[PDB]
Amino acid sequence: GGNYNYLYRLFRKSNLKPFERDISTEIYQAGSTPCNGVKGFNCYFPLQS
Amino acid sequence: FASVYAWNRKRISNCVADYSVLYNSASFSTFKCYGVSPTKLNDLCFTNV
Repeated sequence: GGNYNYLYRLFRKSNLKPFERDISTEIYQAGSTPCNGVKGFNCYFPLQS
Repeated sequence: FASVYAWNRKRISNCVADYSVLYNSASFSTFKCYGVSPTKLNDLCFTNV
């Protein structure tokens, strides 16, 4: 049936320090116009299955 | 615009191209970039388009 429990990150503002942990599922603004917490153009959910 | 079976082909060479304004344009319904990220277009470049 396909496992959707495994989620991995694709978009981030910057890189990760060694042995770092990030869990914040914040909306990512991919463009000039801020998303203001609203999914849309230039806005993507950072986690993918 | 020419028909699909006779798609118009254009060669771009020896000029500066500002992709930031093209990406920020909201008139485009579908915008899909595969080889490189749209944000980093202005940094690296090839010999022709």
